[PDB]
Amino acid sequence: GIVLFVDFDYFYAQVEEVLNPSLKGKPVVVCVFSGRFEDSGAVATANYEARKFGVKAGIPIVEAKKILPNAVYLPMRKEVYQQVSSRIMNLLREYSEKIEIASIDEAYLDISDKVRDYREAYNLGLEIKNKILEKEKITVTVGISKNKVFAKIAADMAKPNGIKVIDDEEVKRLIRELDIADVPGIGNITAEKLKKLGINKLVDTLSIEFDKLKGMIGEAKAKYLISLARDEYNEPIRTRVRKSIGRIVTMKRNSRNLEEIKPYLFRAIEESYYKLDKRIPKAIHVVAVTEDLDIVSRGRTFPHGISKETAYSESVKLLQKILEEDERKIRRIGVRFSKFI
DNA sequence: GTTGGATGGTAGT
DNA sequence: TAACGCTACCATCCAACC
Ligand SMILES: Nc1nc2c(ncn2[C@H]2C[C@H](O)[C@@H](COP(=O)(O)OP(=O)(O)OP(=O)(O)O)O2)c(=O)[nH]1
Ligand SMILES: [Ca+2]
Ligand SMILES: [Ca+2]
Ligand SMILES: [Ca+2]
Repeated sequence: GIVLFVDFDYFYAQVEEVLNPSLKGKPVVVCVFSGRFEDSGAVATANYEARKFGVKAGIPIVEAKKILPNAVYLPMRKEVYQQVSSRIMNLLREYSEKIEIASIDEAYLDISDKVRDYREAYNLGLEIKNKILEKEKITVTVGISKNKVFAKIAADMAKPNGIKVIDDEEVKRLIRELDIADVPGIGNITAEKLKKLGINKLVDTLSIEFDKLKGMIGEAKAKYLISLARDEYNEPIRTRVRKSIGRIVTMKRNSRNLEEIKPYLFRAIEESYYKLDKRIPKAIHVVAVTEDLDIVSRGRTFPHGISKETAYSESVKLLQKILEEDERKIRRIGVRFSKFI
């Protein structure tokens, strides 16, 4: 089994540099302006020049501008980046039809039937990197290993503009030596719980009682880590099937007034239903981000598909329930559809 | 006993 | 000082169903 994982470098910012090459070589910050006041919002991503100074995905735009007042600030044009992404995913499908698109900028290819060893895989990785450069002028990072998890780890190690193979001997080394916090799916909360248990490396999961591990981090995470530690993780590459589709928007000002919130909620439903593209959902959830940035939701699953008209009717009832059951003001409001027929 | 929807936690991007 | 946006998968609680 040979898996090749590709992740596009500083993606949104890189696309903007392709579209305007005078930007290349200096700080570029792509921003999600929320409209609440001038420069309210968050950074979607920045190029590596901006990252040197701490400007990166998730920080407030006002904070970025405090640090780098003279950087180029651009509004997120997600439809444009999606056009580029879709073209690159099509390029990748020419190298293998067994492709799992995992995000707007990354995919796993099962290349087992396309190459015979890691030497051939590495050369295919370079061909892929060259193809994407020729066609789209986008640099990417490639990770290659025996499964999805280690191909991802390989790319994480090699970025930006990298290519890295983690062969069988290195997999066994990493099971002993890799900080378990750097394993995909282990965030800060799980990492701290593992630490308390004295689990610092994957190999350490083999000498703790499963019941103790399970009790602390849950059954699914425990089984996942053990499978990796035994070098028996074998999750197949599978075609991505979207399970939910939604939109959430930021309100100009916080509110508990139904008629004030409704316009935003309806905008979210319209954009959401458009996104559905022939999909027919049986479940709807109204999602509210409260004034203190907590996320609350109310939902309903129907025995049949939900028409746009039913989505309008039901969403108001769900927003009403949130208001009735939660005293706090609402800051962001939206909808998510799921359980597609 | 057992499912599985409602709601939220965790992760990552 | 400010905190967008989107999606996946898992856990818990509890009403409905064996
Ligand atoms: N709105 C928004 N978009 C994000 C956020 N994080 C990532 N994205 C978008 C913009 C990124 O360019 C794109 C791909 O995510 P990545 O995690 O792979 O980061 P990126 O490619 O920008 O940097 P890279 O060199 O991988 O580190 O997805 C975020 O917090 N908010
Ligand atoms: Ca990336
Ligand atoms: Ca990525
Ligand atoms: Ca981590």
